Amino acid sequence: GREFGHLTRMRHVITYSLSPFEQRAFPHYFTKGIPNVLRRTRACILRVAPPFVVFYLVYTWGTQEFEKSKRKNPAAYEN
Amino acid sequence: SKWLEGIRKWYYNAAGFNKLGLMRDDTIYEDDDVKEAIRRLPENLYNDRVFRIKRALDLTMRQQILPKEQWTKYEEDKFYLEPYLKEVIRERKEREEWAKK
Amino acid sequence: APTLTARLYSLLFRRTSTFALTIAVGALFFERAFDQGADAIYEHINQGKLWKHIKHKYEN
Amino acid sequence: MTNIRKSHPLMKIINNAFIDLPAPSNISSWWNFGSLLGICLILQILTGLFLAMHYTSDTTTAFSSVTHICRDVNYGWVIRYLHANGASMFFICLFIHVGRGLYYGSYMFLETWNIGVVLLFTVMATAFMGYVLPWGQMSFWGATVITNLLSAIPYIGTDLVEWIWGGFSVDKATLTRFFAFHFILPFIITALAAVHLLFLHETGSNNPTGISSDMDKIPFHPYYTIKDILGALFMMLILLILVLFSPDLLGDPDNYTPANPLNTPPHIKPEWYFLFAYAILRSIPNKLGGVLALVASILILILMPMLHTSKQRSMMFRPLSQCLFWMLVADLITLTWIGGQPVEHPFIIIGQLASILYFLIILVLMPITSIIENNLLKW
Amino acid sequence: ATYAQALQSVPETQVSQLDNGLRVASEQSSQPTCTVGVWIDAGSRYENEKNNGAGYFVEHLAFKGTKNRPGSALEKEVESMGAHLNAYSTREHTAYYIKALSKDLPKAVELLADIVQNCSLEDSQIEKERDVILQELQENDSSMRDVVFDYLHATAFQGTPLAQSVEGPSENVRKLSRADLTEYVSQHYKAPRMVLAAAGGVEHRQLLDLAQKHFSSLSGTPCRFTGSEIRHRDDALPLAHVAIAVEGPGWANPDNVPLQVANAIIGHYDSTYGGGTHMSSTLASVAATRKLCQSFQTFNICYAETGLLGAHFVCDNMSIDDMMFFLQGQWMRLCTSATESEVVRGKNILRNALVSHLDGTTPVCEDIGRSLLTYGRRIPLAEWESRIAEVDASVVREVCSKYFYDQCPAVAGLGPIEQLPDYNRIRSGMFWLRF
Amino acid sequence: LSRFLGPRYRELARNWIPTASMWGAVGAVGLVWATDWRLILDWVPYINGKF
Ligand code: HEM
Ligand code: HEM
Repeated sequence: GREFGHLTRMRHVITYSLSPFEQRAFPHYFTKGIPNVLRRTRACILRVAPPFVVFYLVYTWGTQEFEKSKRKNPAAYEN
Repeated sequence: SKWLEGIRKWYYNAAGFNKLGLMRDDTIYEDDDVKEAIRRLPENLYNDRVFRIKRALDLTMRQQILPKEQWTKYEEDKFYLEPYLKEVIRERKEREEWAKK
Repeated sequence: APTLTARLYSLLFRRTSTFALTIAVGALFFERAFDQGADAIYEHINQGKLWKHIKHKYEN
Repeated sequence: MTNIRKSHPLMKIINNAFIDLPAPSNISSWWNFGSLLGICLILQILTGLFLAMHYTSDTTTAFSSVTHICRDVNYGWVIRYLHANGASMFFICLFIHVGRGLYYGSYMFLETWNIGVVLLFTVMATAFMGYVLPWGQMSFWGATVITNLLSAIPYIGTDLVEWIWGGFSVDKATLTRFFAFHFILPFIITALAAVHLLFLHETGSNNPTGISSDMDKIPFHPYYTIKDILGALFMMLILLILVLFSPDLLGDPDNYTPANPLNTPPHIKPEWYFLFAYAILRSIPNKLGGVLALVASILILILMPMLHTSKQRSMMFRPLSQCLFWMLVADLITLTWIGGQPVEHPFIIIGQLASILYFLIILVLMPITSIIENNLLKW
Repeated sequence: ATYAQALQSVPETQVSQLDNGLRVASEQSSQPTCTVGVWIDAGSRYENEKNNGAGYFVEHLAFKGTKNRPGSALEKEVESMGAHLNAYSTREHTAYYIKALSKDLPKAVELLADIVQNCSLEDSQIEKERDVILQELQENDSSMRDVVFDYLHATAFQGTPLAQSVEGPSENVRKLSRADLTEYVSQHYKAPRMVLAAAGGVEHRQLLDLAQKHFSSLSGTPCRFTGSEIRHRDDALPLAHVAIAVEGPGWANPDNVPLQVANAIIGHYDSTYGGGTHMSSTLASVAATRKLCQSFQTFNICYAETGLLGAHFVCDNMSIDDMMFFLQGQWMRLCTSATESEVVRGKNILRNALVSHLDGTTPVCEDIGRSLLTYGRRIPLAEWESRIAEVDASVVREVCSKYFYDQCPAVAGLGPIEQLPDYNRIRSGMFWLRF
Repeated sequence: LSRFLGPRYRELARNWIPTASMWGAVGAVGLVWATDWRLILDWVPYINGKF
């Protein structure tokens, strides 16, 4: 079936690599990760957050409305 | 139409495949028609597509992006696969219409 | 003149869908007949030794 | 000479499945959960087995046997709460896996997706019966309500319910049935998972880009074996946090009272991983309509591959589809929260709107938005 | 003119009968050349195990010399005229015909008479032809299609004369003596069982008077089809030949018309066909796409009261199974779900085959002789077209169900046929559980 | 599914409708027999003797 011998036809692509023992496992981990993490967060925040913000607003409103509904209504005891 | 052109450009920028150096036809889902169209592509176009896809996969592996000036420009994006796919789909439609009779 | 078996194949066994229907209808009638016959055999062998054969004396 | 790993039959299967399997190099951490699921399954068996060595499925001894496990058996509390919280972790990973499949268009693997839907149903049934097993107040009354749902089926509902119950209501017969079925089902789940991996390996795995990755494939072993080990370690960290610091966080206190058929608990709700479906069930006033909506809530995954109208597979390049997906996720969270909450003034209307929005997003909004994106991309 | 008008304008075949029973038939077409031949209702199926090679032996030494033109003289005469003399003998018919200029019609007819009646069987010539026929058998072995069809006939009609090959066993060839050949000729080469046919520049009155001149001095078992198989396993052969058939109808059965249409729907394929994957026949398209078959073809070999209806294909070692599957599936489709468009295409194919096969004086003569031997009459192309037009999808489905659906077939395999499905599996393939 | 909205498929259906109907009857008879419906078996002349 699908085996490394025959998956696709590729030509004129050169890949240079390094031994794991010749390179650092965490090269520029913070100084490059933090800007990259910020970039990814900026890209994805406008797509992910708004639905959860709406959910939180709905949750707070529903909890407040339920708590108000459980509260006593003075107008029922005017007489 | 100018507003349509503007919103199309905005969506092209929003769809971040250009940020990976890809072209529009690289992102197409490889169904039977797309597979046939790829198999009909001339060798240079096929090799360019394969390298672009491999580079995009390498970029996504490291969660990185291509430099700002290397992103595929919307106005210079070439729909290389579109004619071949159109022909393949036309042929499939003809075969299905014959089968209908 | 076609034999009975020839008639059966041509009318019921030639097409599998009709073949299945014959089996299904046959199974319905076979179950009732076989159970009725088998019960009769068992009750005849054990005549007077079953509750259904002695209930009348004690019932009502 | 030859290589045993490549020639021996069992070694051939194992090598082609987990060692030399060509795997995409760009698959993110969202691809770990699959393996995580397997781990959970294995755990849910091992732990489960060591609970069956002391549990007795009798109404006069089930609760006492559970207390014996959590009171007398050496490290019995560890095993019991590992089981209880591992079920929740299993469903967390299941939900995340289904979300990954929806987001990255993994449902285009039709046979794999369908076997996954079957696995989801089987796991839900197993968890339901396992939760019925302790025979607390929550177990008994949740079983009563969920099984009574089947009575809404027309013309066979009562007979089917009384056949499953083994009597006129949930009683000792039902408890023993559920113990046997809960014991046996996970092995059927393992067989279905083997078939699932068989179907998946027929075409390989997908990737975040949604583009075929045959040009960039790596051996599964050196990279993804260690990646999945790290993922399993993180999952084990979360599970052990839940089992050693908040063992009763995801449970309900009312399940620590012996089952009382003559006294309902103050609130009757199922486990959290069912709440969303429960919420949908409560949106429809009609019983049969509610049951049908509950079934469709999971059967919609079957329709998901056919609803795919976009030219691109993954949502990685479809921002509007991403917004719809996150709206759907927030909607599912809303349904879970409401299923937790009682049936009162705001919760009823919010649940009805949430169920309507769930079905609308999955059925109507997503295909239309994909078509709009296709028109925006000029194809 | 339209197709119907062209059909109605085809010259009719004139048939007369001599006083001794010989049937003289002609189709004039106003051409410089003409074919004239004699078709005898004699063949292998009229022979028993004692003289199973008599007909082929007689055909072999028919032209070697006569009582009036000893030795090679006959040949020279024919060659002097530029005429071509040919002969054949199937399991049911024998034929000796001459292609010659119409001006040479008389002499040719005379020669034919001399070939048919006054045949001289010299003992030395008989021995020479015996050696030739033995070598011919050793060469016939090399021809795989002929071997597989002979195996099909042997297994399908086992215990009956039709199982016997035309050439006969080598032992029978060695045993055959002049007395046996003379007795066979005297019994079988009789006027009521022969037809003198001619087409081309011939005139019916001229041919009839020539026949009365030369042919006047002339003398005045329903086979059982058996579902079986013969497998000649020989892995040394490069390709595997398979021939699978079912009991067909006779010559006179009308069902021959729709069945041919059915075969036209299945079609034929060969590795050298340029149609490729776009072939209308689904089986042909599959064979071209999957490289399942070097060449396959459906056949309808009719006899007096029976026939073989089926297919023959040549496949690789690892493909036989698949091919058989698809082949059987095709049959089942025709038995259960045959549509109108494919039936129309098959009818057009059959019309084209009928009109195309009758192009040339020799094909027309062969058609006339074979039709008179089998049908007793020459069926005009107009009648063939009417019968074809009567065919529709329902007729095709009904006839295929009658002859194909749930029927025991006869199978002949040859070569690397290890993958050829077991007869139980093939028989199970001869019906559909879904239907 | 306009691929199947053709005259041939209409003919294809008509060829298989009798077969599908026959298999449906097998399912109907099988279900009644297996479950002992007795809503339908009461009508059956000889089977109604039971119950
Ligand atoms: C996918 C697999 C499984 C799932 C999702 C699952 C789920 C559950 C759940 C949620 C409970 C409720 C525990 C509680 O609330 O205290 C439970 C109880 C139980 N399960 Fe399972 N289980 C699985 C596999 C197994 C297996 C394989 C066995 C036995 C071989 C088993 C035996 C038990 C027993 C004896 C109990 C009652 C003991 C107790 O409640 O502490 N489980 N299961
Ligand atoms: C006990 C339950 C399950 C087990 C043990 C399981 C196991 C796995 C494993 C090990 C993988 C490979 C790792 C990966 O690709 O992430 C996988 C992939 C996959 N699973 Fe599951 N799975 C389960 C449930 C499901 C469910 C509920 C669905 C869908 C509703 C599903 C659909 C898929 C799909 C589509 C893939 C391929 C993902 C891709 O290639 O992008 N599975 N599964």
